[PDB]
Amino acid sequence: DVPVNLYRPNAPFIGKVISNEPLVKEGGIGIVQHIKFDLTGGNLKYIEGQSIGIIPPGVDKNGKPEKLRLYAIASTRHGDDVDDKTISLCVRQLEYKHPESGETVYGVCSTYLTHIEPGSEVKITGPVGKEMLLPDDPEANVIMLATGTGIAPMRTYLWRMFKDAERAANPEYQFKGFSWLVFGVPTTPNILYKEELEEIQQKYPDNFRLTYAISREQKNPQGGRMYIQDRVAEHADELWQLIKNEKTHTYICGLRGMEEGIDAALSAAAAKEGVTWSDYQKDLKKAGRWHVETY
Ligand SMILES: Cc1cc2nc3c(=O)[nH]c(=O)nc-3n(C[C@H](O)[C@H](O)[C@H](O)COP(=O)(O)OP(=O)(O)OC[C@H]3O[C@@H](n4cnc5c(N)ncnc54)[C@H](O)[C@@H]3O)c2cc1C
Repeated sequence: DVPVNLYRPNAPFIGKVISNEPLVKEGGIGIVQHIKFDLTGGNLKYIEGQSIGIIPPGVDKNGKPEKLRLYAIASTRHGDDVDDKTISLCVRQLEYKHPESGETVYGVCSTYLTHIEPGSEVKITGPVGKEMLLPDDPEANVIMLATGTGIAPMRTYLWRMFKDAERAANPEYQFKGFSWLVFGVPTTPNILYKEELEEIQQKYPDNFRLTYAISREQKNPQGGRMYIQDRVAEHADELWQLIKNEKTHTYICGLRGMEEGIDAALSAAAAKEGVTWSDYQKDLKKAGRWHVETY
């Protein structure tokens, strides 16, 4: 029974910030924060792959109240402390330029979130989303293709699969399939949750594969900067082979633009066996096994 819209924007849950910690290490590009919120005093429950809304304070340029922005939940259903009391987000401060009006422009909700102080009250809505749900089958294979904050739902899956405290809390979900995260960020300091992702791979080398595309540190075979599409091309046959399994699910998450390259790579692999990827993919989407969340 998937929880949905336990809180709506006309009457959101007022949560309290517990912590706000930086995920981008020194020498990284930009600001991405792990923000944990207290859910006690309300009934907001959620599952892995879902999102919540945050309503920032203030009015827009037209004097109208700011509307919610959606953020993929970055914590498992139990929260980071496995106490069912919290929810966490993985929020990048949006910044861009020109041509324009002024200089650097800062996104309203993301700046609010990335600078929020512990103790602050936050308007939270949701949860929402049924497109990024993890299968209950402990034998499923799970391919995770993420860039930047697209890591968020992947963390919910991986923590539930691989954290000691999660395994203890979830007797009915003892993961024994194969998971493969291909994660594209510009620098090593930008590898969000690097230490924990690497701890998982070290502990579960037969159940979790971790592949990085680090654009400022790595070049693809054509001499271009390395992106997630390049790693998918590099492993296209293996990925296609995994995708052919009736129990394999694929998840794609992050800023828009990565899908075309991923499709081209898998299209070339499937074509070798006389399969039209775009058609096979349509069928996968219909079966709930091809999960995309780009923004
Ligand atoms: C399902 C879903 C899940 C999401 N999950 C996350 C997440 O986990 N983490 C996260 O950080 N974000 C996530 N987002 C994006 C998030 O919802 C916000 O859109 C983002 O944080 C920016 O909102 P803001 O209020 O800071 O910017 P706003 O003040 O709302 O400004 C956004 C506007 O800025 C302009 N703009 C944006 N980018 C550029 C650009 N590069 N160049 C020129 N103009 C630009 C556009 O006009 C855009 O409408 C998710 C979005 C969706 C839909």
